[PDB]
Amino acid sequence: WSEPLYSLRPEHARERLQDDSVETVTSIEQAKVEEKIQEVFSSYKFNHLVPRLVLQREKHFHYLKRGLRQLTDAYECLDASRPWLCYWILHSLELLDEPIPQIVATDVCQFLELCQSPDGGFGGGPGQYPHLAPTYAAVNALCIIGTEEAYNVINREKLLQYLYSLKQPDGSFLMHVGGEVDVRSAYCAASVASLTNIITPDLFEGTAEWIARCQNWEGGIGGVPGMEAHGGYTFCGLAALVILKKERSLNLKSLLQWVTSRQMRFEGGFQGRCNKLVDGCYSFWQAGLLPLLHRALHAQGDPALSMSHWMFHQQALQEYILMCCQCPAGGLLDKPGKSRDFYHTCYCLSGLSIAQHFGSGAMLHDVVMGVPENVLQPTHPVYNIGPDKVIQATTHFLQKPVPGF
Amino acid sequence: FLSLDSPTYVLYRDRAEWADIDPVPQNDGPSPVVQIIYSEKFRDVYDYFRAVLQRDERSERAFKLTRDAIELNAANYTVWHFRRVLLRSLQKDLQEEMNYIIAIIEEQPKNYQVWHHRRVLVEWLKDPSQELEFIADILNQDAKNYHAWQHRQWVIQEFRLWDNELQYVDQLLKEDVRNNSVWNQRHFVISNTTGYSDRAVLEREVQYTLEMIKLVPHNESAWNYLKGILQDRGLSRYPNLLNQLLDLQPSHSSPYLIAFLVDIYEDMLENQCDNKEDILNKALELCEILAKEKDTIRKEYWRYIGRSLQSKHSR
Ligand SMILES: COc1ccc(S(=O)(=O)N2Cc3cc(C#N)ccc3N(Cc3cncn3C)C[C@H]2Cc2ccc(OC(=O)NCc3ccccc3)cc2)cc1
Ligand SMILES: CC(C)=CCC/C(C)=C/CC/C(C)=C/COP(=O)(O)OP(=O)(O)O
Ligand SMILES: [Zn+2]
Repeated sequence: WSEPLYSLRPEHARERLQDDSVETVTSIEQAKVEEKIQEVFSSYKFNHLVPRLVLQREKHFHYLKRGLRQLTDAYECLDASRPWLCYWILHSLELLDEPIPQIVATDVCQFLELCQSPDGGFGGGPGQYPHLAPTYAAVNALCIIGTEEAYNVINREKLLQYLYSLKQPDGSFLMHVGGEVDVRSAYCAASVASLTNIITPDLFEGTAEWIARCQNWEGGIGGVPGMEAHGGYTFCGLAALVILKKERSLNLKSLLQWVTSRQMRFEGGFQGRCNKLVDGCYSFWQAGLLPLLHRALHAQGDPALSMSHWMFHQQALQEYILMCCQCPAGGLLDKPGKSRDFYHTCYCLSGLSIAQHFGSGAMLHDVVMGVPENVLQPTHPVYNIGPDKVIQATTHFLQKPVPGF
Repeated sequence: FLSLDSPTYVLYRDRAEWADIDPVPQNDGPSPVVQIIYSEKFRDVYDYFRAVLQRDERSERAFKLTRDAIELNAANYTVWHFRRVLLRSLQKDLQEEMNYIIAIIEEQPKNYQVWHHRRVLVEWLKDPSQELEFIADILNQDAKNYHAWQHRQWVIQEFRLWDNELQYVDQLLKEDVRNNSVWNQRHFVISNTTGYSDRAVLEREVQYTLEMIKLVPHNESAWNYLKGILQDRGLSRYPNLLNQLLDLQPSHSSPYLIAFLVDIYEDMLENQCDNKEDILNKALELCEILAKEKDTIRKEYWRYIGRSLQSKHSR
C-alpha cells in the first residue's frame, strides 16, 4: 500500500514550487528543474515497473580506473588541476572500496613529485608554479595512498616556508604568490598543515578571526567579507575552524539554520546558495557541514543532539543522488541532463557516504537506502579522505618535529 | 595577430619566426597518471610556452603566445603570472590590456583568473572608471555571477563608490526579487553607509521587506533579509512583529512565516518574558507542524529545535 521511497509518495507533490503567480528568472528556472526531476521520480509509475535503487558500482569503477591513467581532451581545461584529478579519482575509488594497485600508487607518487615545487607546495602539473588548491589535493591524494613512499614525497620544511610566504597581516592566505585571498585558501593551508604536523604557534594567528568575518547575515560563510553565503566556502570556513579548534568563533546557531535551509523540499538534494538550483556536488559541501556542527555543538554540551541522525533528510539526499545523479555509463553528475565528470563523481559519492554513516561517540547508526550493496566506506568530514587514512597519516607525521621546533 | 580560430592558423612548430627555439615537451615521466590526450593545437602551444617560460624570454612574441595559451586554458595561473611579468617588462599599454580582459571575461565570466587579472590592472592604473558599468553588463547576462559581485564589492569598497549602488540594488530587485545576490548587495551597501540603527532606515528596510513578502510570500530571500536585519538586536525587542505576522497567516502562510514565529518565541523565552509557558507551547506546536506536515525535509532540524526549547524552558 505504502511507498518506501520518500520522493515517490503522493504527499510529496505538495513540495513543488509555489511561485505565488509571480514569475522571475529564478522561478522559471527552478520550475524547469522540478519538471525534470519529477519525470525521473515518476518514471517508475509511467513504465509500470517496481522501483529499486542501485549504486552502479562496477560501471563507476571502470570509469574511475581508466580516468586515473588517461583522459580525453575535454579535460584540457583541467590541465592546471592534475593533482585534483588524482584526489577526486583516488577518493572515489577508496569510497567504493577498491584497492589501489601498488604499481599505480607508485606512479601517482612519482607524478606528484614532478608537480612538487622546489620552494614548497605543489603546482597544477609538472613545472607549473605552486598553488594551495593542488597542494591540498596532492597531500590528500598522498594520504589516501598512505604508504611510506607517499608520505616521504612531501617536503615538510619547504611546505611550511611556502605557507608562510602566503600568510597575510590580517590573518588570511593568498591562494598563490601574487594571487588572491579567500576562505578556501585558509582551509587548504589548515588541512595540509595539520595532516603533516607543521603547525607552528604563529602560523594561523588571526586566521580564525578572518574566517569569522566571512559569516554574514544569512548565517553561512562567503568567500571574502561582505559576500553572499555559499556552500563551498561555508564548508571550508567551518572545517578550517574545526582544525584550528575555534569552532566557537562563529555563530553556530545561524549557520545551522542556514545549511539545513539549503536542502530542497522537492529534489532532496542541496543548493549552493539560497534561491539557486540543486546540484549533486553540494551533497558534500553542504551536507558535510552537519557532521561538523554535530561535533561542535556536542563539544559544548548540547544535550538536544540526536544520537542516530545528522540534522538533514539523509534518506532524501540518497534518493536524489541515486535516482538523478548517476550516469548509466558510469560516473556521476550535477543533475539530470548534465554530463558526468570526476569532480561530481567524487563529491556525489562523498555526500552519499555522509548520508549513510552517523557517528557521535560510541553511537554509530547507518541508513542505507536502496539495495544493501550500496553502502560506501565512511569519509572524514574535515578532510574528505577516509578516517583511517587521517589517523594513519597524522600518527606518522607526529613522529617528526614541527620544522624549527 | 593570428587567431586560434582563423582558418589560416598554423602551429608554432611550422612558424619561421619561432625556428630558433626548441619546444619543451611535457615532462610526465616514464609512467603517467591522469594523462590528458591533448589536441595537437593545445600541445603545440604549451610546448612553446614551456620553452619561453624556461628561458624566461621576456619578448613580444612570448606575450602573444601567452594569449593563445590562455585561450586554450584560461584557468592556467602560471600563464597569467608570466603574462603579468611581460606586461611590466615590455611596458605594454595597460589600457589595451584592459580592453583584452573585458573581451575574455565576456566570454568566460565564471573563471577566477580573469577577474583577478582585471583587479591587478585596476590596481596598477588606479582607475575604476569603467568598472561599475562593465560589471553591470556581465550581471545583465548572469545576475548571480559570484565573481562579478565580488569584483563589484571590491571596487566599491576600495574606491568608495557607494553613492549610486542602492539604486542599482533596487533596479535589480525589481527585475528579480528572488535574486539573493542582490539582497546580499543591499545589505552590503546599507551596512557600510548608514548602518541599520538609524531607526528611520531600519524602519524603511522592514516596511520594504514585508511589502515584498506580501507580493511573493514564498520567496525565501526577503524572509532571510528580514530576519537578518532584526536578529542583531533580538527579535523580541519588536513586539508589534509577532502580531503583524500572525495577520499575514490566513492569506499568506508559508513554512517561512511559521519558522519566523518560532524564532520570535525563542527570543521571548530567552528574555524571560510574561508567560514562560503558553509561549513555549505555541513554539513546540509549530515545530511539530513543520516536522510533521509543512516542512518535513527539515524534520531532523525541527525535532532538535523542539527539544532545545523544552530542555531550556519548562524546568
Ligand atoms: C565549465 O567546466 C568547468 C570545469 C572546471 C571548473 S573548476 O576547476 O572551477 N571547479 C571544478 C570543477 C571540476 C569539474 C570536473 N571534472 C567539473 C566542474 C567543476 N566546477 C564547475 C561546476 C561544478 N558544479 C557545477 N559546475 C558548473 C566547479 C569548480 C569548483 C571548484 C573546485 C576547486 C576549486 O579550487 C581550485 O582552485 N580549483 C582550480 C584550480 C585547481 C588546481 C590548480 C589551480 C586552480 C575551486 C572551485 C569549472 C567549470
Ligand atoms: C579549494 C576548495 C576545497 C574548494 C571548494 C569550494 C567551492 C565548491 C567553491 C565554489 C565557489 C564559486 C565560484 C561558486 C560559484 O557558484 P556558481 O555560480 O558556479 O553556481 P551555484 O549556483 O551552484 O553557487
Ligand atoms: Zn556541481
